[PDB]
Amino acid sequence: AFIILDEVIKVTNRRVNAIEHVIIPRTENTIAYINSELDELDREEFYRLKK
Amino acid sequence: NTVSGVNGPLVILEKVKFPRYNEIVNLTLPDGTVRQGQVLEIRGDRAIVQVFEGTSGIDVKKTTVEFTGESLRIPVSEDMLGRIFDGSGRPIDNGPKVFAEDYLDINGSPINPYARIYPEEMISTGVSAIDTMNSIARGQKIPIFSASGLPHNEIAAQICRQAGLVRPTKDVHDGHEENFSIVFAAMGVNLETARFFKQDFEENGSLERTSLFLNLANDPTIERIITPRLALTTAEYLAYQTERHVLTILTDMSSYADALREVSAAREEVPGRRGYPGYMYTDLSTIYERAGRVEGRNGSITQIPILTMPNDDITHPIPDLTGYITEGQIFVDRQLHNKGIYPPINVLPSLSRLMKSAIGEGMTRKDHGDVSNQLYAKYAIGKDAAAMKAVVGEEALSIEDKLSLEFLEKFEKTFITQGAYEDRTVFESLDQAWSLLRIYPKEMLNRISPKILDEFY
Amino acid sequence: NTVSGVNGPLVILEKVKFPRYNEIVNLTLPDGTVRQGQVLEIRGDRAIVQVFEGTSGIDVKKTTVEFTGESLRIPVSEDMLGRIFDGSGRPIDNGPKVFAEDYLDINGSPINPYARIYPEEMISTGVSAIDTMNSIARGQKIPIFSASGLPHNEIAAQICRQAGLVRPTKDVHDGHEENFSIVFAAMGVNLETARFFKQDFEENGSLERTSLFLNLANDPTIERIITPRLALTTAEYLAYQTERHVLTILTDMSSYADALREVSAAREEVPGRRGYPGYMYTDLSTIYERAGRVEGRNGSITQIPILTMPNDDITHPIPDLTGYITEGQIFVDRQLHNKGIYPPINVLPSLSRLMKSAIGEGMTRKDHGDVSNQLYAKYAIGKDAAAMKAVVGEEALSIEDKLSLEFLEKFEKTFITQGAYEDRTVFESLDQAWSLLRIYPKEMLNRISPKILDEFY
Amino acid sequence: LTTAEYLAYQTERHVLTILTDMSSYADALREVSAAREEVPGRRGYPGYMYTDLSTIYERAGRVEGRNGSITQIPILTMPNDDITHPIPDLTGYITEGQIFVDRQLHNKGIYPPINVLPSLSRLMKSAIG
Amino acid sequence: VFPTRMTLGLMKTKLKGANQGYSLLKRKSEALTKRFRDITKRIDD
Amino acid sequence: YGAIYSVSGPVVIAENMIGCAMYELVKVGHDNLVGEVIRIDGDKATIQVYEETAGLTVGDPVLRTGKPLSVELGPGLMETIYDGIQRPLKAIKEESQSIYIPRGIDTPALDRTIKWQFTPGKFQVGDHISGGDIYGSVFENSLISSHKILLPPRSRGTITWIAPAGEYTLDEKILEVEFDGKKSDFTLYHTWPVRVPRPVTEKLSADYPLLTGQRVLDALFPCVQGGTTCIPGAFGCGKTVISQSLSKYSNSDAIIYVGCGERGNEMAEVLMEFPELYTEMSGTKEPIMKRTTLVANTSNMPVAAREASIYTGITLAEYFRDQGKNVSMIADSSSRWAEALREISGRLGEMPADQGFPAYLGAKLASFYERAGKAVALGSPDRTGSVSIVAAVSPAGGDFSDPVTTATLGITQVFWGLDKKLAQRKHFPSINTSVSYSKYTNVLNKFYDSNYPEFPVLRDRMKEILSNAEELEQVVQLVGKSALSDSDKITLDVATLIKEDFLQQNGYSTYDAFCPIWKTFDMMRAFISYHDEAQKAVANGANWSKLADSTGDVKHAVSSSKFFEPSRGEKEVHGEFEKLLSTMQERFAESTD
Amino acid sequence: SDFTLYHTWPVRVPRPVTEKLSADYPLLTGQRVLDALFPCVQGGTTCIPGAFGCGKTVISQSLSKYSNSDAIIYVGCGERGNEMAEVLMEFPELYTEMSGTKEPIMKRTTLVANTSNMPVAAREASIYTGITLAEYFRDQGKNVSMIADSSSRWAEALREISGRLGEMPADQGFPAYLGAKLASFYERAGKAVALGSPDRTGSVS
Repeated sequence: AFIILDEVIKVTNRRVNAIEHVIIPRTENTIAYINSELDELDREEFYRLKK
Repeated sequence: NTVSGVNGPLVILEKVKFPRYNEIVNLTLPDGTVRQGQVLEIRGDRAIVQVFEGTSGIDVKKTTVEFTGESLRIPVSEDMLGRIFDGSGRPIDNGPKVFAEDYLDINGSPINPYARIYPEEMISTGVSAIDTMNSIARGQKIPIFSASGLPHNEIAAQICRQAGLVRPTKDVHDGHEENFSIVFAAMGVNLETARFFKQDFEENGSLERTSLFLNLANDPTIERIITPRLALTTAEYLAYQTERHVLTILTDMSSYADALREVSAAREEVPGRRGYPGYMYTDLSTIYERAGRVEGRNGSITQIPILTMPNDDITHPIPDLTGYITEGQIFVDRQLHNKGIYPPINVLPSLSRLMKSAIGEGMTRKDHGDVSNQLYAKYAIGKDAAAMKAVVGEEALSIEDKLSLEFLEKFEKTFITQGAYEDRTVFESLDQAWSLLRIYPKEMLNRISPKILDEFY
Repeated sequence: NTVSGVNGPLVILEKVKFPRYNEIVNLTLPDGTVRQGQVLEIRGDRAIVQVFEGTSGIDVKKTTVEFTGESLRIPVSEDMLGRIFDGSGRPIDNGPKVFAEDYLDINGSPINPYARIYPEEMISTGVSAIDTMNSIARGQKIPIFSASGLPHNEIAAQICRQAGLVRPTKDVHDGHEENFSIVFAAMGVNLETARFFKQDFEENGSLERTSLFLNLANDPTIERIITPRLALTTAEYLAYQTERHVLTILTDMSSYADALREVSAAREEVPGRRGYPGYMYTDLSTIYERAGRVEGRNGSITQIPILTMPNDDITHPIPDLTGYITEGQIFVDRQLHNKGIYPPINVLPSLSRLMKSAIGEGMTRKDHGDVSNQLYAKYAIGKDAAAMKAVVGEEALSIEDKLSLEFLEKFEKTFITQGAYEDRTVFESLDQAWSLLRIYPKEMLNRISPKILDEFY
Repeated sequence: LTTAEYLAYQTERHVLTILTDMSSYADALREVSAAREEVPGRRGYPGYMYTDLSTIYERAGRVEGRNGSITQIPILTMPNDDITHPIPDLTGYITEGQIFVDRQLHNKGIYPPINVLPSLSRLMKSAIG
Repeated sequence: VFPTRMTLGLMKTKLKGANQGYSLLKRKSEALTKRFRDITKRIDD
Repeated sequence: YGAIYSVSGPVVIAENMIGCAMYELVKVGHDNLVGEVIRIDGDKATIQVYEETAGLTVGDPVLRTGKPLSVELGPGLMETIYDGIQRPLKAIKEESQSIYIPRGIDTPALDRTIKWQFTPGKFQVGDHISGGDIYGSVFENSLISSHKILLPPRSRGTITWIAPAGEYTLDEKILEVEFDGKKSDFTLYHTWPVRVPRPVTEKLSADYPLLTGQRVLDALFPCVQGGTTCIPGAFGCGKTVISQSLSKYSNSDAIIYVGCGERGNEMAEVLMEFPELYTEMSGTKEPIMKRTTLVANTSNMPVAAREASIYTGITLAEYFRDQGKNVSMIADSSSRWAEALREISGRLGEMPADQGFPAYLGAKLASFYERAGKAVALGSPDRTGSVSIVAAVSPAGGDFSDPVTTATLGITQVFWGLDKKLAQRKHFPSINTSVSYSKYTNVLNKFYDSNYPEFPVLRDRMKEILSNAEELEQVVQLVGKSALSDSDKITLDVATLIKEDFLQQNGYSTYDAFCPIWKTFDMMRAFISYHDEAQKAVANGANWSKLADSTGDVKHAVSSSKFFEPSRGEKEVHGEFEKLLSTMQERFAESTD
Repeated sequence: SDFTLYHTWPVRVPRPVTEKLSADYPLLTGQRVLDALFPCVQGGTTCIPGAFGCGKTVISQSLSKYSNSDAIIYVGCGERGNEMAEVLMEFPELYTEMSGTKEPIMKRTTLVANTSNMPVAAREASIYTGITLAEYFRDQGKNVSMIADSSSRWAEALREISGRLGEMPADQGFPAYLGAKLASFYERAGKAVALGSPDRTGSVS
């Protein structure tokens, strides 16, 4: 059982670190760039119409 | 002068410049139909009015205008409790007038009759979850933020009706010895939903304690913004002059955001992001100005606004700005609602910025602040622990977390689940709290003094 | 009188009130050259025109104007096919001389044909991914959504090339014994692409059967959009008056859209939502006006417009407004392209909601609806599983998911891989769909009624 | 710039210009755009943001006699900390390269915290002999 | 590249997914690592 | 009167126009096109013309008729397919040789040469009358009289003349009332402005459930009558197919089906399909069609035409409610009404305020839903009517928090989900359990409770199973299946049964796609009786795998519930389902031991 | 002209000095971690995160208490109004850490306390009025601690004014003038030698 545990801990550790480094900050970078574009559309629309 | 034109909601009148601002005008139609409005703008031989009822059906040479000579005010009295009004302050009684003793202007008051004094006395909503974890205090505003995955009006009704059943429980405790009153404002409510609120007050006996001002979904956007201003002035009279604590319930703030966004703060002018004005803040702030502790020092107006989050969003302007002015919030969620939890209130994303410090001691025990630390902590740990149970099982699950797994369940099913017309006093609420913590030993309630814990466990 | 101004390509003429709406004006320039123009608007003692021809040659007051007296109408005749036209009507073969038997409004306000008979018999393409999944019926407007960064023009050319082998496929199905015509409308299309298109029709032998209206983007914007409108009207002549079947291929819808934004910038109209107009919808509906089965209930005009997603999304104004007017959509993927599967169609967000009605018996099976349902569900799971393989690992995966991974590969490389000249019958395409489906036993398939399942498994 | 090209011209001098901060200058342009009858383009900044920046960058290079020059190191602080924000993106296109400073380095106590992961200068085989 | 309008609802839920995943798998890890230490000591003896 | 100042778009502006209201009917140009003056800016009136301009000249005269734009509510409404302001489409096919008339034609609102049967009411000579009173009827359904001819609101007095029973024309008198002098003579029809509501004596809460028939709709929360409802879309969710299914299954007196700005192919679909469909109670001639009055408007018709659509349809529903009839109004798509409000906004060239949408957008929506509702009929006899609105939505702003969807979800009282991805994969109509609420549930369930069903108790547990399933779904994705306990597997496993049987809906009406509310309770009763047994076994010891083998036969039956019909067991529920409850118990005892 | 015991100075005009110095002088807070780990400066600019009543108002009240600066100017830019009430009441009961008397902390504090409900003029003028007052105290030879709560609110006062008037605001719906206004405000504060022949040293933090 100890040997199977030995194997499984290595896999499971890889995964916690993998979600942490690659996924979460990719998700931050994307969400911000499209939020700022999206907001820009609503405000510029008003500005062109008002002018 | 006659009507020049109407372009959308906004009406152009060519009429002369001699009317003052806030001045009521009467639209005299040839159809036997008189409609009233308030000047949005008064200009040089033209005025722009938005009409309280309708916007179309007027002519440009068969509809003529007259100026009343009297600005937008509410006849304020204390005979207004037990009486049904609309969104101009006209009755929908089908009987006697409003009655006055003063005429008060509705704009956030002409004189501002409020002082700033820190809250010090508990206000109770008759539900354990709100009162223990995120307490309400005299002159403090904590909104209920709910979503369109909830029956948000129906929850809103439970808060409101259970209020003022609290007042005899507080009376034995000696926290309130002066009367309770309810001022209810419906903005953008349905005919059927409106009916439910009213019937719930009759049943409880809380009809006598409330005045209802009604704005219907089919009445103009300008009618809708007039509606809460009527309710707060009426509250301000009760509060200042006869020393009552008055709890004012404004549902739905979301409709209120909609009326402003649409016109009357976006008439032709440029609004901020997502079509919701940047001075939508300034408007919210008017409502908050007429709320608070008032001269007398047994008089205050305590406010529970209800805001319904469009899709549960945390990047939309509506909950965020409103949320800065108010001192915390109660967050409701969809998750509890599905499970069959009623009312489905979670206290983890929720915050009350000042818990013990806001409220008093004398009608609430001293243990309230301490107990809230323990209930909050366990509840947090408890969400995490359930997710862990699902994976790990119970053959390798942690002991601390095993008790917290069971704790998550009880916190929902008895402290958050209550009846429709079940009312519970604050003392009682505190006792239940300890019962849930009673399962843990002392060594897993280590964030509390042994003197308090030894008494309360 | 004379030009008041010119702002961009649009011209303001200060002239008298005898021109009608969409009435042609003939601009007389002192260069010895006439250009033609169409009134976008007529307004008091002025007209707003955008000139169809040229873009300079203008003068401030050395200009002279004269009104043509005739509003834009198409000369439509019995023979229009086997001829090359331009929408501007320039001679490149034919264009100004094209015969005439009627003059018809582009607006299509007199005849306006509209289904009142259900989308009747099947229309063949010989592509399994079109016919099986979405299915096409006479009178249908189902769009091909393609992308930029991938050649949208190439996917239009494969549809063109296999088109007209289609009429034999229908002949076989029976109850179709009438002529086939292609009406090809080009707007914003490159000179090199134009030649390609000419080539596709030619190779099949449908050149004789097709009418071409050609515009390029160096012709003024207003002209570009009128060019397909003139072509649909010509199609309408064939369809209604001589009871023929017309398939009209309208490319490029983005190009139609590009024009709309540019036009209006100091008129009563002004560009709205997201920099693309608020009346963009109407413009798409004018193209949809002349679509459906015609009156008398033989013949049909069927329409497959060609649309390009510019960033590969449905939330962008061009795909978003359109898909609503359409009754489903067909989705083209970049990822199958890069691998080298041609024609590359992912079926995941592809549905046509009149599939049930479109299909019938005697030319399509009863299993047909059922068959599409099965492919989506497995194809969808397979995709979802491939993503989890990537992050967490194969500890999440299960045996069922292996069937699914295996099923994605078989679907992509067999169903979606076929020729640009390799046409099929509908019966074959359903027979190949089955082949893929054989790998799940009967008990894991539940997107078909079990009654049907026992027959065809 | 006028000061720097005059020394450079007249008595054939290399002048190095340290122009801090580029966004502070952007900021002012932004206020006399709101005040103008101009509409602001990319992200609330001027739609003529190019013409501004370009005026600075035309003046840089060798000036007559080819022993005088003006050499530039402009300094930009990222207002939102992004390299998608318009200011760095135009600025980077008009200039020849960039030098990147990375926050993670600075905190660690490296000096200078010059992270060379995107730091590249176009003239590299055209700046040497 | 990334969508022009409204990736945000999706990306919100992607953000949520990621974050829950990290917490749970770190708990699963935490239980395996905790048990393993105890088993390591039993084994040496 | 006026002179045409501009023709711009399909919008016409005309000068020398004063003394005109904002509801006034106006005829535009010397071709006399149908129009209405929506707004006025100065001497210049802004007029939307509900036919197109393809040769409308400037300086042609514009004649105000001296009265508002109304629609006729009268005889001939049912068994007929109409346009946005109502003119017989059927007459137009034949005469005009085109589906809707050329620009510059005007055809009368009803058939004028058709004669109808008048019956006199309960208001004779010298009896007093008021609006919403029944002065008579016409017959427009076989088994019933579906149309009560009522006095318009603000019509009163005492009757000088009641016409006796017989055939009259609709333009000829059958009633005279005397009030302030002669008030008028009245005809079989009445005109009422359609942008304007038809009054109610009073509203009384929705509390009468009446079928939707769809398996999912009935299940999560009860069906409702007099309610208000939002159902998502994307115009690729089988929105037309459930609409046709919805018409047949509702057993209401009257139905108004409104195609707001639809394909034309969709309008063909319904016009053709309706007469083939058999009415469930007892048929009529061309059964479903005869009980439906259709406003069928395409999108390819001008923007003016699409805005009058939603309005005229609700006005036919509000008359019917006042008549003493429970009405189902099915509107598809309310987002296309909102799309139209945008188009008029672009054409008028007004500034937005609602994310690329006009100022009036939020208010117009809110007003529509209030006209709908359960009420005690307008009139002195007092009858019961209700209008239940089923409204389709779809995005229209490129956002998931879009102005159409947000303002409508507020004013609605039942919200039942629907996901585009499930619907394509075959699970239409689809439903999202965490993005749904219904306020009417509490009273309605209690209604089903008293009639026989144990209904309240079941409803809460169905959602509960599905809630836990979402939580499980994330763990299942990530860790896998190899970590969940026996209890958790079941939760997913019973969830499968519900997903299979309720969310999927096989056919138009084939495979017994029609489930009555009582059958639905029985379908649910079988799954939750199974869940509680299933939960006890694992807890009392029995592996997930072992429990699945041993359940066997009773599990296949509950899986097979949807093909079965209740009309061969009792008449509304199955003898087969009663037998199923005994079989469950027996199985369980063997399997546990 | 004639002079009085008070003098007027325009709110957006900062008071002048002979020259400004680089501060090297700390705050007199005496908060141990504050002093040792990331040393307090007086004549500095400092940004502190908040979210309201999750600690941020608490620290501002702590800062007031432990401090014993010559003057302290307390600015509520646009706060909740429970918080403004709290600042007023606690301070005269509190004790100065230099061991002075006469309503201790309150005696050294001058309070510009605007809740967000109170007019928008008063909100915008609030920081301005505080900096000019503070700067004058810098000319008097007094070391001032300037506490502002909160600049997020303050940016909002500006955005409101901008939309009403019908001018275009810029990035994130917040105005064009914003950045120059934030920037001027932090750079105004700092250690200087006062204008005139005596040359007394003050600071504004």
